[PDB]
Amino acid sequence: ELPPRKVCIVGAGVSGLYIAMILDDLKIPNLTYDIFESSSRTGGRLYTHHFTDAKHDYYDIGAMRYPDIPSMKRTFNLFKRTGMPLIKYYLDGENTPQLYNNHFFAKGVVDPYMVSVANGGTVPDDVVDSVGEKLQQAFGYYKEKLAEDFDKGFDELMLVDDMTTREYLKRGGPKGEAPKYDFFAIQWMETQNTGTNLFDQAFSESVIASFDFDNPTKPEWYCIEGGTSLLVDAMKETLVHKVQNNKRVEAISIDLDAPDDGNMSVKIGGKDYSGYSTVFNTTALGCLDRMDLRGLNLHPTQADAIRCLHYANSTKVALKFSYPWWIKDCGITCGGAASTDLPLRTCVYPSYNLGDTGEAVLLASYTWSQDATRIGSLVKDAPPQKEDELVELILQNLARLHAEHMTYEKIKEAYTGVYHAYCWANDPNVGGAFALFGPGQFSNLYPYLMRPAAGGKFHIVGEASSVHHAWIIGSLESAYTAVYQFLYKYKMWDYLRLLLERWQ
Amino acid sequence: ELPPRKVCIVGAGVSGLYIAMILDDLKIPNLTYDIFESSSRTGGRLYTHHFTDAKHDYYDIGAMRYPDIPSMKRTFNLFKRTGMPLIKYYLDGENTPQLYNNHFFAKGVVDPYMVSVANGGTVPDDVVDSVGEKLQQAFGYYKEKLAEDFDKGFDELMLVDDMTTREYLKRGGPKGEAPKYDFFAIQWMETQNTGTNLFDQAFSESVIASFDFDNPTKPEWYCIEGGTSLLVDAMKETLVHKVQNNKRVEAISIDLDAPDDGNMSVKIGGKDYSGYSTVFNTTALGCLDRMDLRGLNLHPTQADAIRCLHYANSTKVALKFSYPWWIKDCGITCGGAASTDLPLRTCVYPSYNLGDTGEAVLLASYTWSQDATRIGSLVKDAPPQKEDELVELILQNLARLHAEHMTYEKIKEAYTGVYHAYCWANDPNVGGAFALFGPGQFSNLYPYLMRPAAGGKFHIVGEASSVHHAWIIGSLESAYTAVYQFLYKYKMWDYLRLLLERWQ
Ligand SMILES: Cc1cc2nc3c(=O)[nH]c(=O)nc-3n(C[C@H](O)[C@H](O)[C@H](O)COP(=O)(O)OP(=O)(O)OC[C@H]3O[C@@H](n4cnc5c(N)ncnc54)[C@H](O)[C@@H]3O)c2cc1C
Ligand SMILES: Cc1cc2nc3c(=O)[nH]c(=O)nc-3n(C[C@H](O)[C@H](O)[C@H](O)COP(=O)(O)OP(=O)(O)OC[C@H]3O[C@@H](n4cnc5c(N)ncnc54)[C@H](O)[C@@H]3O)c2cc1C
Repeated sequence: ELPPRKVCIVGAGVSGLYIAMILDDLKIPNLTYDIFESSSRTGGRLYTHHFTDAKHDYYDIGAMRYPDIPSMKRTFNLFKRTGMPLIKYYLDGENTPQLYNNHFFAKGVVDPYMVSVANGGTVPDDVVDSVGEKLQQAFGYYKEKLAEDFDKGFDELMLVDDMTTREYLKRGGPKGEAPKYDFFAIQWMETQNTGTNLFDQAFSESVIASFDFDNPTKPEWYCIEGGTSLLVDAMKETLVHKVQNNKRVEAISIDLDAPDDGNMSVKIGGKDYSGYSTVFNTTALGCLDRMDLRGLNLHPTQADAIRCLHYANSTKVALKFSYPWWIKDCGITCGGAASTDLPLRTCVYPSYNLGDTGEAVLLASYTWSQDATRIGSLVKDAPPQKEDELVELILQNLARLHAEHMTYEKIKEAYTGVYHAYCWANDPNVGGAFALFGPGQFSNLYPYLMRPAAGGKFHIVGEASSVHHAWIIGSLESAYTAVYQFLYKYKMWDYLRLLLERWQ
Repeated sequence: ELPPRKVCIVGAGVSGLYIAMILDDLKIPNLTYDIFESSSRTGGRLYTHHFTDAKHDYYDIGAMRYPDIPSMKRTFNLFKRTGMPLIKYYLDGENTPQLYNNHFFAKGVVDPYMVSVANGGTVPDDVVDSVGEKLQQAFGYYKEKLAEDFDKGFDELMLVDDMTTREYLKRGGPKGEAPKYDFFAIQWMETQNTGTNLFDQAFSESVIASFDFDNPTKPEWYCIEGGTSLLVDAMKETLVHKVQNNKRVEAISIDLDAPDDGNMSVKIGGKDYSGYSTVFNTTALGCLDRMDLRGLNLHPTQADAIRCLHYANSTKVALKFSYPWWIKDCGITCGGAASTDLPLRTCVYPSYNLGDTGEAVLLASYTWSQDATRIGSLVKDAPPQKEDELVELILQNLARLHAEHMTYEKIKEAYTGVYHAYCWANDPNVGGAFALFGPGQFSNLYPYLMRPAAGGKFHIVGEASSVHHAWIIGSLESAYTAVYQFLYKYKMWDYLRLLLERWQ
């Protein structure tokens, strides 16, 4: 009795696969879909790089770690539904070094990095050792509201969304009744908390990032043993209609003079694909902006949101060593991460090879923003044919960062000559790592990004289309909400009730 | 009687070549220098790409245009000293289209782009047509102070340097007595004035940019016939000591226990080069941050400036056509530029091929910031080889932007299949296009960047080391100031007096 209908899913990241997974589970009679993926690869920002097929010879280029907090239960539900082999992830480990101003951190010492005014620096003495307390004071009220109810705490956070993190810290909040900090105190707080320049983005983003990385529930963290791409594999195998790779959508349109439900079309390589009742676009917004969307007649501020919503860059560099020297020689036995102001910024010790004593991968450099753009400028699609500036830079920084136990020569001799790096802003299928909004964008541009378009038949889906940026959870919520709206638009009340019964 | 001395110049851009030109002209007895260039190319961000040896078959990847205003007289003096063939450059031309929200601009039309509140958009009615007036009111006081005396106007501008452009517009200046604007008005001003997200950088940078591109003196603009690289060529030939290419410095140091003047050294590819009495680093700050600078004992805030001073990205795309269809079919006969919210953002019509009737180059895309990062994600150093997504995107955008007189088919027909593109953040020898400081950086971090180091023997030189970012003038001022300090440091009063006499 339900008429035949076809929907189009643009992009086969976790968002589009989740839409397909929900539709497949609902089994709506005479409903079909097409998934078009621009890349020859499926998975998007779920991307494990395997150095061999040996058990632990990999690293995750995209998503890799997941906190067990209530706001991410849909992600863990997806893990359980697919049989993902989860293991513990150590956000903090043992003996992980911290190196700033060429000094190592030491507990119970005043200004161990020698950056305070008292030791010839410009960081105020009352700030240099108290970045944790002072940011917890700036973020904590909003963080606990988000712990009660995320949507409600987000709505209250939006009342100060016009401010950057720096502007909030400089002026003492929205009416000056919080502590006010000078430039260098804010500069030190950013250096100790996030990537270079990121306090010049939205205050609300810094709050939510601290909520996810420093949650008040003090959560357990998890990784997928074997790499996150195992999740992509599992979602691929269940698909009723398989992904069509090497199909880049360059135009999306609706024919408003046609009476049928299936009056939407996409253009791929100059050829029309029509007959769609709804199009789900799941790409990053930069890819969407490059399409010809005139046939959708989008609201001008919705088009503005696609162009202007800010993305942060990110770069990862992973090196293979003949043995885990950080474990055996430095005593770094349970993961964690080493932070520094040296160019590599963050060195992540894998949680998934703690028992291995042979070949081991180190995530030697993990950067955001300008740090990632600078490292990324050394990352090529065809690495040079000993002469690699990036390798040499990483080995030198690793030696300085682990100087308490290692030499440059010992680290260099342990290096096998095999490495991989990836800069997400250089990926043509994303154009960045993830949404990280500027001041006022969440409260002003974001609502127009989600506004109904094409008479409720076009949906902009993905991590940037949610309140949970740079996490899998944002992709899943966005995709679920868009399926809701699709079922609502066509008054499929039986299956809408089933969607809420099964997937809410 | 002057003892033998040797100085090191790191980098052979216009900064490094200007230091050598000044030293060559002073002819200081027994003074020599080394200039090391990491690239196999000399010139840095002076970089003309030649599509053949044909006369006008080129475009400038880096610097290309020069306003004849008093604060850039040193640049124009370098042009005359080197006999550069200057021709007029047309910043504004005739019949250049402007395309926003799929509508073309027309003077005297109220809200031609249909973005105002009255027409379904969110841009306030009183802002939509008066962006130039309202930005002139926000920038104008400081622009005229900069026109009287640049350094005095700069010093006064620094008293509001804590604010971003957006923040100045939102709060009505530093005490709320200027007009206050809501998010969408500021958003439209940014869209009409500069690159995506740049109003979230320093207010002082938006003032200085307006001062240079929209100077109160209404100046003549110039370009170098044959491309800017002719300047690099002329500076190279006069060199007493030739540039040593493929010499990447990775460490700079001074041995303070040594009594000699020549107690500084640099490391290149693991090898030591010593004997230097002064080291001029002229690299972009990202390249400086990658070096091992411990042997210099830099002030911690100076190191912070090196790492955190913000750079903007920039991407250029140039296409060759079999005839200048923008001249012949669209009436765009006098250079100028076309602006749009489409991904190409800005289409620059060359001023050096206005009389040609055959093959002609178009600078089809010129972008900054996130616009440039997005276009740059399609720019590969090994071009794809008809499958080129970037080419097709440019052709489609060019057709929509020139739809009043051209079709996609005719533009594609005229395209020869020869194009070149460049994204400066992907260049390992820069890591960006140019300094574009964030809020508070000019007044807080920049003074420590210029602070005396290694007892007055180490200098950080280049466009980022000046009050004139993204211009050749900043590079020359910075190099001149560094030569001054070198002569002062060694008490060479005769030659310091000669520097003032010849080079001020
Ligand atoms: C460096 C990094 C680390 C991360 N770490 C974590 C982590 O630890 N934990 C976590 O939970 N999350 C993490 N994330 C976030 C997570 O990876 C993403 O939020 C999620 O994978 C986004 O999926 P998506 O489907 O929304 O978008 P995408 O993964 O980008 O999928 C969109 C797809 O559309 C395709 N496409 C693009 N253009 C077109 C076109 N024109 N036509 C057709 N298809 C097109 C793309 O190729 C892509 O496959 C990380 C992200 C990054 C960048
Ligand atoms: C897209 C763009 C457009 C521009 N347009 C204009 C314009 O119209 N007008 C204008 O006046 N200005 C313009 N500029 C600015 C102008 O190009 C620059 O200000 C100037 O060229 C910079 O000169 P520099 O010597 O300070 O730096 P650079 O040109 O960067 O010189 C530094 C040199 O150091 C080298 N180097 C780097 N690392 C090392 C190392 N470790 N060891 C040794 N050498 C190293 C680099 O290869 C480079 O040659 C533009 C800039 C850009 C990016």
